[PDB]
Amino acid sequence: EDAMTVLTPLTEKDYEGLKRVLRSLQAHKMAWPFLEPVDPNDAPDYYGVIKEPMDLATMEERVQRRYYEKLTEFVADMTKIFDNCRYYNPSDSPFYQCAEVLESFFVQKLKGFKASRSH
Ligand SMILES: CC(=O)Nc1ccc(CN2CCOCC2)cc1
Repeated sequence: EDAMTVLTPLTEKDYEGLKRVLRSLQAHKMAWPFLEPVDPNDAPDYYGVIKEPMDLATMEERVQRRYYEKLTEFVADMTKIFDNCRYYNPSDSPFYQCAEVLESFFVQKLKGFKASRSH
């Protein structure tokens, strides 16, 4: 990551952009498994294996409360969603496929956000 991403504080204008990025992911057709925390009734062994769970509703709460100080911290939480999914599920599962698709989409939107900060 470049120096702006790591070290430039998130301004109010930056936060409006983060809200838009998040809403785009929440509206994606392949985002359904990630919208809310993993349901322990459906996955009884999940919280024993995955030590730092993450989901898009937890990220929305954090954005609203201005939890993030630097872009790198927002990117780290998002990346945790996808990394947790690829570690827990096998490579041939529909969950794994959704992570592949949605991470690619996130990278496209994140590049757009970074461009709009510098110009
Ligand atoms: C985002 C995420 O990883 N979700 C998730 C949801 C349920 C399970 C539990 N299993 C999966 C396949 O077998 C039936 C139930 C595992 C992972």
